Amino acid sequence: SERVLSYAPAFKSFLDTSFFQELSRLKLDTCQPLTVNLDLHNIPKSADQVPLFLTNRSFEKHNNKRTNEVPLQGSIFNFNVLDEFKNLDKQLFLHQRALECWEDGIKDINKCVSFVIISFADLKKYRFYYWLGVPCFQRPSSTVLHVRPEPSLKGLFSKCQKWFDVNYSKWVCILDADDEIVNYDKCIIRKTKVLAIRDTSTMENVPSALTKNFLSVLQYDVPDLIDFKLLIIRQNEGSFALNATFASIDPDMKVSGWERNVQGKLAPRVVDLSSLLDPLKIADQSVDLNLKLMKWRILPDLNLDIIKNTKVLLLGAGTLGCYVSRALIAWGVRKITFVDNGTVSYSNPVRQALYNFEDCGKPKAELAAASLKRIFPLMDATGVKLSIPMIGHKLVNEEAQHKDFDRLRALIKEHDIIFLLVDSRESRWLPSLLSNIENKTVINAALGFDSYLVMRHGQLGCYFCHDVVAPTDSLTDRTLDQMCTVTRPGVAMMASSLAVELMTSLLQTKYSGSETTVLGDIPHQIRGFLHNFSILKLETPAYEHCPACSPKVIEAFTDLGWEFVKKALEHP
Amino acid sequence: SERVLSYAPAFKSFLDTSFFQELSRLKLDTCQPLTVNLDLHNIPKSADQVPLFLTNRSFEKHNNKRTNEVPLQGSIFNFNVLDEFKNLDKQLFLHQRALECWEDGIKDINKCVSFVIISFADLKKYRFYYWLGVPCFQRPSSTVLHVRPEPSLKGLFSKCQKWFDVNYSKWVCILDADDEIVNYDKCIIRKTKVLAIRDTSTMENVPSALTKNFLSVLQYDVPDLIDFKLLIIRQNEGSFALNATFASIDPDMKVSGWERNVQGKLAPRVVDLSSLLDPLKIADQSVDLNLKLMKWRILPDLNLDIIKNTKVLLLGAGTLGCYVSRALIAWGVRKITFVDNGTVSYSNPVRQALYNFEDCGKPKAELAAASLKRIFPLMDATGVKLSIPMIGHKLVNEEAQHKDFDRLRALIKEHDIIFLLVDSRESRWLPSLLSNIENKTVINAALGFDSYLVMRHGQLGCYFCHDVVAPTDSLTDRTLDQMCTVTRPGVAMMASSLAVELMTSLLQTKYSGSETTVLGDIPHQIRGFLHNFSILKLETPAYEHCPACSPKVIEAFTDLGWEFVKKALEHP
Ligand SMILES: [Zn+2]
Ligand SMILES: [Zn+2]
Ligand SMILES: [Zn+2]
Ligand SMILES: [Zn+2]
Repeated sequence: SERVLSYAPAFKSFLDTSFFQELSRLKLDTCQPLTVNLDLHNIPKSADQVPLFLTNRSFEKHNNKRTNEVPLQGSIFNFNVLDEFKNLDKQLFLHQRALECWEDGIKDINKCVSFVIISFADLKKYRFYYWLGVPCFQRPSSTVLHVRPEPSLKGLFSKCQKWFDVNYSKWVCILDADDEIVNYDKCIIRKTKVLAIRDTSTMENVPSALTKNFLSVLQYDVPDLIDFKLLIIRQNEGSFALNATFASIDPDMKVSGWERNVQGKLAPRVVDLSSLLDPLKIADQSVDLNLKLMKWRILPDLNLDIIKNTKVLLLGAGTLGCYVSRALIAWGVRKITFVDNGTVSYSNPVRQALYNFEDCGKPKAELAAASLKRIFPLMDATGVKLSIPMIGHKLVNEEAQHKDFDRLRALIKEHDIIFLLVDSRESRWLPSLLSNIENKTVINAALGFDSYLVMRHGQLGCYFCHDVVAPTDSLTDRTLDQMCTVTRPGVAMMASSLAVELMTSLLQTKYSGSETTVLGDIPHQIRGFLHNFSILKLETPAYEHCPACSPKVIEAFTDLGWEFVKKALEHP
Repeated sequence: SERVLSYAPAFKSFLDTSFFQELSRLKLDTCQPLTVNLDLHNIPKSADQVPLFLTNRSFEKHNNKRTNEVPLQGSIFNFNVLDEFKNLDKQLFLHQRALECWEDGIKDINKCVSFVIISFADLKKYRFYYWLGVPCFQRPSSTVLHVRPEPSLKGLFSKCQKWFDVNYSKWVCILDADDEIVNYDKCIIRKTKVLAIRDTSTMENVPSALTKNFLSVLQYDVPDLIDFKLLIIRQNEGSFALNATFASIDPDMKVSGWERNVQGKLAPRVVDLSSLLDPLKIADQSVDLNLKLMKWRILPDLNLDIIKNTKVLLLGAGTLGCYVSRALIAWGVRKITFVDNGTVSYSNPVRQALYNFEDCGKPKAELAAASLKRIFPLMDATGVKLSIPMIGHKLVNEEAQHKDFDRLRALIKEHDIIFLLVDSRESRWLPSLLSNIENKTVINAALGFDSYLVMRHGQLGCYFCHDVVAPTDSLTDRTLDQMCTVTRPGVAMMASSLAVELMTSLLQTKYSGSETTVLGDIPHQIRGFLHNFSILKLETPAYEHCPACSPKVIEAFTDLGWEFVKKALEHP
């Protein structure tokens, strides 16, 4: 019938986000008093111990217990150096606590219960390292306790239950000579022989480890008392009566109490609250949902990931470059590389939607990238100050220009879609070929005072296959891609959006037996005119003698390379 | 034949922009030594005196005269308080200088010549106040000088001309007993009786006022010499010989020398160099030229002033509001007022092209205006946090909402074009009527996942005359102006540009007997579809029973006002 009384952890930590917020608020503005209000009635049939709830107020003085709650004093030790936290004598620490409890207990048996929390806060990463500890001392370490059940005394139990509900600051109670529940008193128990403990465990026939504390104080007070009655009082039906006797096996005080982590080991717990408190992360969240939500309610078949993971290289950080990067960004695109040789001029901000008056004279390409990062910090924006050599132009400083030719490839290579947003025909050649030799989709945007042209490179013709504008054409029409950057402002806005929206329809899977996708058509060329508010979709076939995508041309570059590129550039 | 020798100002100031730049560079990083190199050979037949050129180096130690140039020492007195400059004893100041020259002259007759500059610099306004002074002392003030011509001695003159070209630090020379040009020497002149002066004037028969200085030193040295020969040597052909005699009329020293200003009076000169050195002004300049230049080479008949002076009120500072304000700005528009009640949310920057991650949670409308001012400081951008009440909605807090109704009028009134850039049909009503009751052009922009609608209010129908979308319509089509703000990003960009470009074609004079202008058509409604990349221009007539522009409706508001507006809002 007999057995050795075994125990169960006294509490279970539940640290709320608010707790960690207060902890931070305090670290920016090394021991801290904490108070919690326990509720030994509200206990889930699923838990093993009274839950210890910690929030932004456990830090406060005035907490407001509810009828029947048990106030429990505690503290938190914060560490600034992560190494110090890690390198702390966990054992000596809990021992230094248990001692404090032992000192209070021998004075008032009802003050040897408490909890402690050691923690290191990584405010920048929003990580939080903590460890809850409940000082549980057993002295002497040799003195164990033999016990044997006693059939229930629902009467006695109900008595103690009420007493503990009322006497909210007491953990122990006993019977007087008239058998009435009263505060623990050494010379009384010494005769009445009954000890009732407010248990914080639900583990069948297994009391809270805090029982050890009280028995240690009991032994100290009544050295001779060796046989008594233990009552483990629980606020429900598990209260049980025990016939106790104090054994001994071989002053030494063993201490335990550290709480087991989520995984189940005796180590610190680490909580990463960045996805909740990082304004940057909360932001990124919404940018995502806008699209997720868009897809979900209107076009569930739309592929967002594809668009998001497309690495876009923009050749030209001017009017087009800014409006284009803008649209891409709202489509989810996270990798954008700006390539522009110029600097921000006085007349640029009002036209090129990425600059300010303050950043004039500064290197343009690198500023566009910085600009995107201000809109969305998570963007992987970059700026390269590189110049694309033009056709029919005497080569200058061939060495540095040769490098420029090499660097332009490394870029057209590490990227998926290539946006050609330059000024004149002359700067579209080198990049258009390289892109072809490297198998990369190319989308061209050209401006004209009145109109614009948007088109893609493959068979489908390219920009140099057939001429776009004829000579026997309108004055305000022949201005297309004619180094005409100043135009009716609306041109660039439209040209840009269509270029980006063409890239996304095009990035979607095509319906078998049709030239459309879930987002619509996928034209070869688009042409808009402002004077009459119109658009045209023309398609042109690869031309055999194109000075750019023609088989002979590709061959040339393939066999000779720079030597050919060079000659091709100077040839007038 | 005789006469009293009259004089002419010794110099003429020419302060170069560089001079004022150095002056500033020094004020940010109270007397200052200046050195100038005169050129008595290079003298325009149009000027009266040797020009005194001051530049960023007159401040320097090592200036480098050219052969024949005459180095002239001088100084500048800078004042920080404009009042002190104004309240300076101009007279006592020049007198305190003349004295310094007199002290040097009695030691070396060739050191009594110099210039001075008093100045107050207004660095923030780029204004510069200065006054050049050439100390010219006449002592005694009573002793004038009677003179009579002597026919030329081209021989003697050439002699002195050469001597002064060589002896660049001397202003005076004389003849020795062997009649050879030598440095002035009291006991020698006292016998030779000839004084040759390096003149800085071109005024026929009228020497530089500096002549007075030398004669004052001459009188001091040779009190008895009363009859001598004066030679005014000029580096050209005006050199003349004079028979001189020292008269007297009633130690007193009169001082003169201050230079006459541009207008012709004896006061300070003020130069405003802002249109040159104000980066803000230099900027505004170019923003202007881009358009000026655009017009000039491509469309000389385009009216820019009209567009520039149009006061635009944008109702809604969201996706549309930002892209719209952007386009207007590139067209020259300087008055833009944003009206939006919301604040910048996390998911806004990547979509609404005027905000940043940093300005989230901040009042949206006021931030849009601040945003424009960063692009172009001269913009007259403003933000009003006002909410437009919606149709079919229980009135809430009627007082504050009544004010909102009044304030919305004061705005629709002080502005010329009204851009209605809201979310749903419900918020287009109140502003659409008020705009009609106040005779203001209204341009509507509505978004739909796939499409958009842009149109203007007059007869021509309005937004509420006939419905835009039908029920028996496409799913992705019925989303138009349906509180659908998240859409394919390209929609807003296009919708916006077309709205702004429609406003400008529309702001131009119409060709008699046609519905076009120099910029093209002027549609009533424009409609774009992204899935197929198309546009449509439809026109609709004012509908007799429109709940907004119908005669009965206008009447109602006209006679009853708020009472009617209120009932109209709640009516479901
Ligand atoms: Zn006692
Ligand atoms: Zn081709
Ligand atoms: Zn002498
Ligand atoms: Zn109507």
